[PDB]
Amino acid sequence: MDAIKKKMQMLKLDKENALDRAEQAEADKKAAEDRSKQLEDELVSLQKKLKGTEDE
Amino acid sequence: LSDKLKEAETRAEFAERSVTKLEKSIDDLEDELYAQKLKYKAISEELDHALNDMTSI
Repeated sequence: MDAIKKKMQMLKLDKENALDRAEQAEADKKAAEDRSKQLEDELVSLQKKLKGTEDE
Repeated sequence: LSDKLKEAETRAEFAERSVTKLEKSIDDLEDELYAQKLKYKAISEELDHALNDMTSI
């Protein structure tokens, strides 16, 4: 009865914590992905600028 | 007839005592059941509240 109420509430809390960990992982993943896109863009920019400097 | 009337009055008084005792007994049983039934209804309403709490997830 009362124990069921509190146990379910603690479970609810465990589920929110699990979603919180998932959201933290997804935020760190989004940061890493933004870094990867910036690095790929700089990489292609560097490769063609290098090709142009080689042509010069 | 006097003897018969005295016997009749004694048995009538006995029956009156009996009805009085039964009236107290039924009043007590009714109160106990009212309390238990209120307990049951409270249990049911709290269970409904619990059910909506689990559905809220």
